[PDB]
Amino acid sequence: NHQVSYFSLQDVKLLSSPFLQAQQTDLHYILALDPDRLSAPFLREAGLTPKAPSYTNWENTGLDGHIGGHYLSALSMMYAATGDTAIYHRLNYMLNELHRAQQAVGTGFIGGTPGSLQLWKEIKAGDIRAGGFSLNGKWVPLYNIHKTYAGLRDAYLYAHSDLARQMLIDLTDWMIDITSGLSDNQMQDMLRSEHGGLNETFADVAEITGDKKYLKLARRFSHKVILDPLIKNEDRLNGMHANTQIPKVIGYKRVAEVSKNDKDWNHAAEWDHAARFFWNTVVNHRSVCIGGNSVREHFHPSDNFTSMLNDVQGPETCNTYNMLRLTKMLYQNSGDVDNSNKPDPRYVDYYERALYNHILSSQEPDKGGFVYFTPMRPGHYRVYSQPETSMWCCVGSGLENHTKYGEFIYAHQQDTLYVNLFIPSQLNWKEQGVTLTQETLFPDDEKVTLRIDKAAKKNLTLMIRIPEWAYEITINGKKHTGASTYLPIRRKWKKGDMITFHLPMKVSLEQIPDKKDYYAFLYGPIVLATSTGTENLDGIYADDSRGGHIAHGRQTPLQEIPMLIGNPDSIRHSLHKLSGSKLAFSYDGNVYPTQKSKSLELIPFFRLHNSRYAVYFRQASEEQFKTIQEEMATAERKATELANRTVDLIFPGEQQPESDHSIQYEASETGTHKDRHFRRAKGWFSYNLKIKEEASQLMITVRQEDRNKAVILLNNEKLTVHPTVSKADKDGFIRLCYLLPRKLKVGSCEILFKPDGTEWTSAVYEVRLLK
Amino acid sequence: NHQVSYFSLQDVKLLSSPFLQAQQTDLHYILALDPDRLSAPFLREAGLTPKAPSYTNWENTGLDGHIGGHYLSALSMMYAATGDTAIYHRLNYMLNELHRAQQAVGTGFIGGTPGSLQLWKEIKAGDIRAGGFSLNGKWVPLYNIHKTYAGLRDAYLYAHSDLARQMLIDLTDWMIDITSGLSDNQMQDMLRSEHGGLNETFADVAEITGDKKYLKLARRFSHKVILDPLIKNEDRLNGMHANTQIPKVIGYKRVAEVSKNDKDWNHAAEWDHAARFFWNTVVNHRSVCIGGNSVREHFHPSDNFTSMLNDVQGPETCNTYNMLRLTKMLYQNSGDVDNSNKPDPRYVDYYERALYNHILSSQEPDKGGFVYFTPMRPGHYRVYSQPETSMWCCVGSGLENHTKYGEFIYAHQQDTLYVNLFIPSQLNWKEQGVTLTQETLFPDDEKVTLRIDKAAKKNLTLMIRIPEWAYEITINGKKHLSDIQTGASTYLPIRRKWKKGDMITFHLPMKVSLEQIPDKKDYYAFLYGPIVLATSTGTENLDGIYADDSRGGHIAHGRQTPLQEIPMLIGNPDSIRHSLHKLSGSKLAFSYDGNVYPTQKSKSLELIPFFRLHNSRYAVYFRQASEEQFKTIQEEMATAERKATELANRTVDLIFPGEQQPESDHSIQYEASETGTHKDRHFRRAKGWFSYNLKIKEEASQLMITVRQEDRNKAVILLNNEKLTVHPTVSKADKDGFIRLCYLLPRKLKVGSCEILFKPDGTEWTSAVYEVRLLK
Ligand SMILES: *[C@@H]1[C@@H](N)[C@@H](CO)[C@H](O)[C@H]1O
Ligand SMILES: OC[C@H]1[C@H](O)[C@@H](O)[C@H]2N[C@@H]12
Ligand SMILES: [Zn+2]
Ligand SMILES: [Zn+2]
Repeated sequence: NHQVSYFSLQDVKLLSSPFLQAQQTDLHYILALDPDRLSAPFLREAGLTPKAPSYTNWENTGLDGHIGGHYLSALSMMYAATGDTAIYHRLNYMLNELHRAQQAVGTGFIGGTPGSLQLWKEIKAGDIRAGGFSLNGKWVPLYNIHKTYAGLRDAYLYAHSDLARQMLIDLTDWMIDITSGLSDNQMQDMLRSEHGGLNETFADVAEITGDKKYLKLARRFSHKVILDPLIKNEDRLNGMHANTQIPKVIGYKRVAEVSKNDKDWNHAAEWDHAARFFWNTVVNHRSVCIGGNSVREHFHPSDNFTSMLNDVQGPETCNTYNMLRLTKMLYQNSGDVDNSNKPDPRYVDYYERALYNHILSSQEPDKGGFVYFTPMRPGHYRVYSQPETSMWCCVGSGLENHTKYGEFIYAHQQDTLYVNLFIPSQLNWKEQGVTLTQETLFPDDEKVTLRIDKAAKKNLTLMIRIPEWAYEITINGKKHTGASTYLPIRRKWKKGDMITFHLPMKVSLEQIPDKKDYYAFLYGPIVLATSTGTENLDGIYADDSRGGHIAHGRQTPLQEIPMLIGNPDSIRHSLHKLSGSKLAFSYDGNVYPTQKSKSLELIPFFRLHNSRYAVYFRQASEEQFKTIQEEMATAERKATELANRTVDLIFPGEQQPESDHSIQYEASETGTHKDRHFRRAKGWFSYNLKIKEEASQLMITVRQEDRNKAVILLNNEKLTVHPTVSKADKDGFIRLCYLLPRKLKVGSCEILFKPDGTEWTSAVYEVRLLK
Repeated sequence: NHQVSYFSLQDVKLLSSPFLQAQQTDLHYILALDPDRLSAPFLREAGLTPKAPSYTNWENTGLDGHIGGHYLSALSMMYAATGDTAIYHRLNYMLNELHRAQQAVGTGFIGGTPGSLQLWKEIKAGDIRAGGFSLNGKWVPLYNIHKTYAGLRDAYLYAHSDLARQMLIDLTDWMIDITSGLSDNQMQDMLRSEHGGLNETFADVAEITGDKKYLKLARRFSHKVILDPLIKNEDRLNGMHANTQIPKVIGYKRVAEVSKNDKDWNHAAEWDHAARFFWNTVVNHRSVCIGGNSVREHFHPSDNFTSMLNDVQGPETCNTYNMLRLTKMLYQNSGDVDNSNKPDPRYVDYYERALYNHILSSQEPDKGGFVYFTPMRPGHYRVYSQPETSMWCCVGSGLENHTKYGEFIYAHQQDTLYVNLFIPSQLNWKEQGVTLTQETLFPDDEKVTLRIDKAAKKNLTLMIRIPEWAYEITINGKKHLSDIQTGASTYLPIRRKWKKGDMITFHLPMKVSLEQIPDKKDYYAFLYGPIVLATSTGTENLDGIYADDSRGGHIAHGRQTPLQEIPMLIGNPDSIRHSLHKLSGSKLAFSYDGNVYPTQKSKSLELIPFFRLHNSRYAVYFRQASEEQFKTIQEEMATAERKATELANRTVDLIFPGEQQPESDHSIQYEASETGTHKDRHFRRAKGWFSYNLKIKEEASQLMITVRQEDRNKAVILLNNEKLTVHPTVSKADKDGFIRLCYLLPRKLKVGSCEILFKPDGTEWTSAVYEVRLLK
């Protein structure tokens, strides 16, 4: 049939490696969560009495119920991988509690969003008030319920719960009823609010049941404004919130898989193609070396990574989790597209890069804790979640990440096995009566062995992946380019057979994709990093506060971080492998400033924890050293000085900064000009500024040619002091700097913008509070 | 300072090669033109008495003066390359005649457009009536005068005429005065009419004079509706006339070069970036293997090359000429963008591909004659211009093309020479006291030798381009292996104290590749190294292969061959690729020794370089099929494609409303009319009326009009003012909603001309008409 299939997690057992460690640490974190707290939002909205308070953080500020969704997925997948009894009891319990909630309402509805029944009543009637991250005064409710749809799906598919299947079908039938009276225009209006991968889950329900009404529902939930450009090979992603988009694209691809033999619809190949193009543009133009994307959750321009190297909010972990889910889908049928009937190993090159360097790095391996933002800025650190405090999106996906490292190691195609990832594992290839063990100390050693533990004397082809970054193969003791490919080995495999091969690894120096003067060291597919200090690791284990996912500690000026001096080729050659069982390197070349520790020590980024770090280093030629150092010593130092005086910061029109500052508005809009986001209002808009130290100054950014004006109120007191207008920057933005008449005291403070004798407010692009 | 510079044409002498042949053939064609005929439009509009009638064709049907513009450029550049005295005398004469015209009016105006003074008076006052290809009833006058601006610039920069400089400044100052009373809105409205690269030329005048007012004028003449998407990495080019857009983008890039140190404007990198993105999208998504783009002069969708493989109007030559000018600009500062101080050789990969396969193929090498359209349809031919008859845009650019093959062979950067094209040449590198000779029989042999003929004992780096499609070199007998640095295109540095008598030998390994049509339909062309190969498929019905002066004589109107009669490659692409084998002899020649249908009874299919294939029908792209799918593919081609060919071979005349050249060729008139696109097809309609003259070479029985089915607006049809009242036979609607109305005429239209006029039939608009076809 040529169909490539994936193994279930039951049939791929992880052996001793960093991936098994990560699985076991995640198991401990999953088991630390209290199911009564995660179920509490659901019971409340069903009119039942909760057994415990919900979690705080996002679980009581509008996204109540989203972690419960992920919890079902993570439980279900971890159960499939491990067979853990404690997990089993938790999953059974959680499913039954949500079942009680579903019975109490009796329509199929399950949800945690505060005032859910009121919300979905409004929507069914055609009262749809959508913003980018809001629907009828609620925080991304469609995104929220998607995690339940996905959770119940996963409980059926991975854990074999018939109860979950029935719960999922009732919940999907419920949404058919909610949307039965809405036009396509109304649907697409509603889908302007972030809605996760609802279209994926509804396509999943179509495959599970075999009923095309769910496939009709999936297409109605496919957001057209994103899809239509991607069909025509157009990247319009600049300025967009990135994690919003990737689950839609997963969705479009899934609709195409499940619609492959629908006679009444002929748009499958188009939707498939659109997803392939999306993957192409994000991976090859918008991704850093660790495999992630986005800055402050948003796609910056692909010709300008300045913000990637300057902002502490580097790639979000959810985005990579989702990019890997998309990768898995695209690889599966990649042979059908090019008509080779052979899947494309370049998808695996990316899978490996992102899994080893971003997913594996995003969990603290001993204590546990999940990362939201991984700064690519040289010399900052990343913040970890804690079980009871942190209810972020990146916790949710974090719980899922480490359950399923077995999922992409192999793939099967009739009589053919693809050996894709070099991860110690035992495979049960039941369809050919084969058991197989892969052993390797990779990435700390080059050798891989594949032992046939059991076989039924049938002719089978092992397709061994030969990566870009890597041909002698020893079969049964018998000894026997430059492109992602596969080496076929066909034998009547019997018990005791042994395939030995080596993966040659080299140092590369990989430039930031827009070709600015920044480079990271890699060894094979492993991103290396240096530890730059352990000072001011503020909130490294997060509390439950809004914005506790961000690394808010002191910003170090870039001139204090090691800068690589010379030509890239000699820089690359000056990194030297140290001896020992683990990957470790020293950079022994020209550096600025002087290194007191003699030389720079680099290790795999996935092992660098509880520390500030550089992955990308600033580079400078000897010719350009003077002017580069002047820029870093003056302009960059002052920008760091500004950040270290900053007490609070809001980016209007960016959903999480606004959500974190308790955005309220009346008759308001958001948008983009010159790659910066803004909000404005005909009515008003407001935030709560959170003030850890006393503040002397407020600093508002507008465009100079915007002739609309704004009154500013601070706790209802009108600010009448005249701003110090700065010179307009290249793109037409000016800062208004207001010396406040009294200091804002430690605590909270409302800032409100309403129009000053014009229709709109000024479009505000930044709100910053300074000492 | 690590800036890359180009050599002047005076310092790069072409040696014996196909490029020198092409230069010398173009010289003969340039000298065949009568300067009194080319100057006649200019003298007329100045109120002077011409010494001869203007040329016919486009020189008396609205674009009068456009070839005179190009003539100045071609003369100037050919003078620089050759030092030919006859060229010098022609240029001097032409400049003086246009100077007399400029003096007679005395405002700075020089132009050939009929009623020029009246036109520019209207425009200065703010009476602007712009269409896509018209301004105040005149055919692309801004495009026309651009050729004069460019011609005078070239006479200064290449030939060192101070008179041309002064004429250029007066003409630019004249346009400052014309546009001094117009708002930005009015400018941008006027720029909806095709205007060539006026913004480029005005930026050129800014650099020549050093006065920023010309740079301000250049930005005012930059069309924003095209620029603004390109700044944001958005390709919206589908449906657009392609040669209209590329000179604007050249313009935007040139404004960025000349604005590099302007403190009062900070948009240079944006405009530079927009041009780089444009180059990227056209080359990597919209270009065929010969390096060209467009079908019927327009950008089709990049996921659908069906029209590229069906239509006799393949890539236009002007587009590649212009793409190569943009390439040269982008390569020059490419090292500054990535801050490597090393220019990007992938620009050269394209330059080579387009130069060898499109530009070099577009001139008949012995007789002369320039090509307008190069069909990628399997089994058609291309039409050549003739000196006295053909005044097309592609003649104008054609005259320029072959003057300047010396321009991109090398580049220099202080102590570094880039050896980019493998073209026999003698280089005068005055800046390092070096004379150098490149000798090679490439593409017919792999060996290149570089001889140092003169040097001043300085350490200098020769950067030898190593193309994608291609490491042992030899300096003075001694062989020197270096590591194969990458599969990708790169430069090999060789640094010595070069002295007289030194010799660098290297080889360029060439392989057969099989390049698929970019949308991945089952069509492939053979290449050997960067050379596109082709097979000759016959010499039947080469109608108008040397064009007369008629409207539409640029198109290859001969009988279309059914695709089933053309060789189809049978088997998997890998085996197809391996089955092409090099024949012996000094010249590139191949036989395809694999499976072909229809079958070859006598000899294998013979493939040669497309640039040597002339006076013949050809295939570059072949249809491909597996052995499993062979039967059903042949059955499909024997019905549907055959019938489409049968229709075309019955066709006596054809018009595509809303496409500028078909309409212009059929004498478009209208009142209260609009054009536009639906489902990738162009249309015109009117509240007043619109009309054409149908040209009828043989007697015609039938008229066939295409509309959308759901358009409820209707049209009366008049043929020479007699109303056509016969009922059309309505065809079934195709997939995109289009129906053909087929009218059996009551009498045959006789051989000659005939007006067709559409006015509304009891509705506000006419029906939107997408095709008008006259059949026997
Ligand atoms: C040919 C010619 N008609 C010119 C002006 O309209 C166009 O640019 C080219 O396509
Ligand atoms: O809005 C819900 C999620 C979003 O997908 C991600 O970027 C983070 N903001 C949360
Ligand atoms: Zn997240
Ligand atoms: Zn042309």
